[PDB]
Amino acid sequence: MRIKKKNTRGNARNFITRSQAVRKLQVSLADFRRLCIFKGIYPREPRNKKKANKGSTAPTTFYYAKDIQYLMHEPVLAKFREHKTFA
Amino acid sequence: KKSTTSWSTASVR
Amino acid sequence: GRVIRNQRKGAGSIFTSHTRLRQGAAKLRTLDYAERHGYIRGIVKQIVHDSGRGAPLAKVVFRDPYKYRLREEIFIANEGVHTGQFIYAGKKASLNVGNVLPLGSVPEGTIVSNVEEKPGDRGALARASGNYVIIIGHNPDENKTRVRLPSGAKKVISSDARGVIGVIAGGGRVDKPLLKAGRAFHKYRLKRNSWPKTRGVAMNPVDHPHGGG
Amino acid sequence: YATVSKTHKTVSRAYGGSRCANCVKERIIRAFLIEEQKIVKKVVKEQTEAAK
Amino acid sequence: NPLTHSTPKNFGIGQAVQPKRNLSRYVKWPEYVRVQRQKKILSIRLKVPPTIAQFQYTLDRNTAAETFKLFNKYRPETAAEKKERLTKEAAAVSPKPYAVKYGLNHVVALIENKKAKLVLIANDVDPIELVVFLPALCKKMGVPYAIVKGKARLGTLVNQKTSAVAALTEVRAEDEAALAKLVSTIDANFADKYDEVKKHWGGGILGNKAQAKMDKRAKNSDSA
RNA sequence: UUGACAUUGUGAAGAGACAUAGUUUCUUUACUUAUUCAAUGAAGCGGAGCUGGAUCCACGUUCUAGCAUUCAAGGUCCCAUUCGGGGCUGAUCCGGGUU
RNA sequence: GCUUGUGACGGCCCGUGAAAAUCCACAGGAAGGAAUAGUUUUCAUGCCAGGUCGUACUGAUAACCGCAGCAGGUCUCCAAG
RNA sequence: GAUGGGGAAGCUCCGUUUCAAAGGCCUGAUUUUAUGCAGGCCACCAUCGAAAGGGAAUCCGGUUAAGAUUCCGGAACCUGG
Ligand SMILES: [Mg+2]
Ligand SMILES: [Mg+2]
Ligand SMILES: [Mg+2]
Ligand SMILES: [Mg+2]
Ligand SMILES: [Mg+2]
Ligand SMILES: [Mg+2]
Ligand SMILES: [Mg+2]
Ligand SMILES: [Mg+2]
Ligand SMILES: [Mg+2]
Ligand SMILES: [Mg+2]
Repeated sequence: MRIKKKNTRGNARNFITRSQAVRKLQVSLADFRRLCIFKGIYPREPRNKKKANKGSTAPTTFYYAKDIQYLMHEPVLAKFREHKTFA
Repeated sequence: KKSTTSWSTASVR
Repeated sequence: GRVIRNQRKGAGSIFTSHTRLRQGAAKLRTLDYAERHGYIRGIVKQIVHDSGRGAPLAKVVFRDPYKYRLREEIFIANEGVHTGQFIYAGKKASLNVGNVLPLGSVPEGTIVSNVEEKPGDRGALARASGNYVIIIGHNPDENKTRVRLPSGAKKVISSDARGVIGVIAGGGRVDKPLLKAGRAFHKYRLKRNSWPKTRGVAMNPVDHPHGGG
Repeated sequence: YATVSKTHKTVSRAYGGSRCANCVKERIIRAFLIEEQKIVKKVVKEQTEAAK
Repeated sequence: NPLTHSTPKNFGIGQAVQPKRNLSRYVKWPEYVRVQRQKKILSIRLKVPPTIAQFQYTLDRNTAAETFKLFNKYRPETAAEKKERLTKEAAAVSPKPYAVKYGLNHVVALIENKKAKLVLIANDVDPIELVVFLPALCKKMGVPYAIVKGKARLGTLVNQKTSAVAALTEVRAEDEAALAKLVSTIDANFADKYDEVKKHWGGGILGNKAQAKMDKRAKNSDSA
């Protein structure tokens, strides 16, 4: 096995920031916040913030990556896209 | 239960 | 008849230049707004030998005018330029050895090197060691400059073409006898496969127009 | 170098690691003297413009 | 405030890094953007023969607004209300419809048979040969016509995306006077006003720098 | 290598042809818009400033192997003062041509 | 003493004698962080894991090529008195 | 040696970053017009090519008919979390 790359496993993979989550879900900020309120997705705190955010101490909103991945399959998101097309 | 297509949901929270 | 070496060289193959150890192409800066209107300062960091070239090269570092970083350029070193020297390039640069000036900003009798054939080609004339170009005169109405080339030819160039003040360093090189096939061998090992040369008379009639007897 | 502590890779000074002590001293001296000379040049030029 | 200081930046040559500036003039656009802009520029720069160049003189804003107000009262029967008419006719087993005529072949036939009261021709038709014969045909047959800006506007008139032409043939008694007044207005504002200048060549326009060069050279010749 | 035709456009001035109303033919001299060459980070081109100093210039950079980066500090109107956030400037304007 | 490694030096060139992955340091300072409590996984100790393919033997007057168990050919390391 | 492009009747050929819209990242209650994404940043090229070039980290003792820095016993180290 070759040497693995840092900042890819552990906190770095376990936590996803708000910008990354919005980009991955391909929605707007307003739609994303409303989806989180509907499903009960809540912000989270890594024990190692620098390890989670590539060494930065900047204040960041983090979520569970598996929570966002499960949020990808919510049919209300498809309803949001339908409403945009209708508008 | 097992996947038949490439995109699946399978509904486990 | 059989294809001769004069025709065989154009296909490339074993006649391509030997460029592993070369320092890089020796060019002036790209002609930009700073050199077109004012001047920009660089610093001579090192003077190095380039394999296959008689003239030494100088590595000159400038600041990037649009981004916080450094830019390294590879000049041909003029005689007298030393490490740690400040070099000034542009329209408003002073008449000092090592500076890069447009031809219209220098008076008659100025000695330049690495002169641009056209404004922006980054140096084409008087680049070999000990060679230089002399400014014969100006035609300000046509924005033109008459110069004398190392071969003796007189040329007319745009006055916006640039040049480096002074003479290419390394002069007097060809005055020393090589004395030896081995020294010619090492000279051409760093340039290209054109040595040794077999005389066409020495060949059979098939190999050359001159062969046979 | 990634297997050793920071003590082994630096010294307790500005540019410790990258630059040696005499070169650091030279850039300190030059920075100070050149900034003072810049103040002098601005003063001289302002006087020259005021009189001219 | 004792803690604040003024540190003005020198943005001259050989000084501080240049600030960000609007470089919209220097943007390397995509090839399709460059093509469409250069195509419009070429259509300006080249000398344009009169049969094409006549399509630069259209109805003015007020006349076009009144014309479209008239035609919107005769927008044709839509697909949703067509189905309602059919069910009513099956029960009966409907008066004569009034609508805008559209379609290039149909309108050409109506002009040739002199059934067209007023013809609107879109100026931005490509390929332009589909409409470049229409003004001469209308003049030859004695049909009032007007060149209007917007095939998309004509498409809104007849429930389509675009429409090269539209025509009014029959109008209601409540709008006969409006139609006649509009025809007189079009004759006074479009056909008579642009009658001479439609016989002139177009596109004798130089670019900005070439114009500046010509102006400088002429000034230099006239005064020293 | 040399000539022709096609690619091939727009002016102006001078010599003709309709018998002294402007449809064409040729020389001179221009132009750019087709075509051709080259470069770039398509970054500062072209013109003008009731811009400034003296037709020209930015008086923002030349003893020295330093430094130059976080929407730029400062100035001035606001907000609703709360950890700060906006706009005008700082850094003139215009263009239908990246050079 | 022999062999080998290495240092500080000298001679030589119209010859001045690879690249990249990768690792570190500095400059900078967006930021974050304590009083009845913070910070620091470049100090120590403690926890978990490390897949796939090769691996026998000859390397030559008989294990390779030369129709062969052919006096030919075929790159290299160690090396006592 | 592909792609973007351009040659060639065509099998295919040029060329290797150009001649391309060639993709990553940050912030947001965007002063709300009521259920539609806004403000910004940074930038150059696929891939293959070395069991003698570069390169993270392992040693001793024992053991077999035939294996061994790989197994057993003991003692370490590297990398990632
Ligand atoms: Mg012979
Ligand atoms: Mg073995
Ligand atoms: Mg063996
Ligand atoms: Mg054999
Ligand atoms: Mg055989
Ligand atoms: Mg190929
Ligand atoms: Mg490889
Ligand atoms: Mg190796
Ligand atoms: Mg064995
Ligand atoms: Mg073991």
